[PDB]
Amino acid sequence: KDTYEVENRYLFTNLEMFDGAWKIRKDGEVIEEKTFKIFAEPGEKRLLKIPLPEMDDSEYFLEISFSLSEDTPWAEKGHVVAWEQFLLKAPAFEKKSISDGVSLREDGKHLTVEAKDTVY
Amino acid sequence: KDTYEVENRYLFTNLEMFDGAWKIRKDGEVIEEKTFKIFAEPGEKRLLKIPLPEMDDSEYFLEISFSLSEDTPWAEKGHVVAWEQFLLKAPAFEKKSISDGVSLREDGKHLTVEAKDTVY
Amino acid sequence: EEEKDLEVTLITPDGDEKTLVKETVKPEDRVLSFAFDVKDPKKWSAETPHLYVLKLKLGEDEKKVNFGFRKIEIKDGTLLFNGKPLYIKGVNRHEFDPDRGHAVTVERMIQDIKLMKQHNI
Repeated sequence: KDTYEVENRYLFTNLEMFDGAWKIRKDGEVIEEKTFKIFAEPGEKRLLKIPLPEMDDSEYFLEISFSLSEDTPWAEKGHVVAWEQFLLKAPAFEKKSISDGVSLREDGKHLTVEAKDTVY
Repeated sequence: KDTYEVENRYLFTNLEMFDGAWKIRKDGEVIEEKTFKIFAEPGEKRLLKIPLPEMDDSEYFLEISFSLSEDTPWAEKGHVVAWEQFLLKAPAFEKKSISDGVSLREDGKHLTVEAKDTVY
Repeated sequence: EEEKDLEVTLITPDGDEKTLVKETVKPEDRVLSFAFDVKDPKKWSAETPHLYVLKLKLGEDEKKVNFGFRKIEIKDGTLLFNGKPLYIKGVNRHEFDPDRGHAVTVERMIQDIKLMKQHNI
């Protein structure tokens, strides 16, 4: 969950040329962003350690991305060349006992069901 | 759920000699009781209709018993000679997201976990 | 142009009467819809053909309809009538008379029905 293996598949490019970033998303919204650099020659595999926070019953998702450190003839600083995402933790589902009532009215052509301020 | 078939397996006795009762139990406590008599000769099967209440997310169980209408040389009025139970509705189980924290202290020979006012 | 009174009376198989509806109605092309409850009604079957009567009056216009309480349904591939398994003991009939062709009389219709019931159809 905290350990990730990066593999450089460029023929003639070191991964040091790119700005690394990782983000953690709680139920879709983010909560933690960090930048990093990683040295890896063409072909090489390198490990990446990501400290994780204590996590409540929400659903957590990591996203790891590389971008352009500075402008290029074909694109501007920050442009994203590669990303991958992973489920950290699934969510805990709640189930709630409902005590409140529901009415019902039958007529020739309709069944009517009332609950709070909604009629079906 | 409402309709039950009684079979009289005595050789020489009519079920009319016995006091019929049914009970409903919500999470184990009685909430409804009702007496009844049923005419059935030796061998016969008879139907028994039971009106059911509207039921919340709890677990309901129906019991149907027969007892002695009056004393006998071998037992008193109200002695039970037969009974059977049945599930009416399984319960709806709640799951609650917990937002409160938990503390952790490691030492040489013990891990200690505090939550509310209980230490494990 | 003038408004007319609408009355709807239910008559039981016994013969007892009850007013369901009594209201004035402005003259217009409309469809009025009503729903009424009836405790322990006498159910229509081929064995026991109990009929009720509706009596409908709007101004001087008067009509009468014969209905019977009965339910047909399919439960798990089985055909029910009033909540009992139904077995169709039937025959196919042509509206035919050897002297009159298709122009059959009520006296010949009644003969047919009494013959069918007397042979368990």
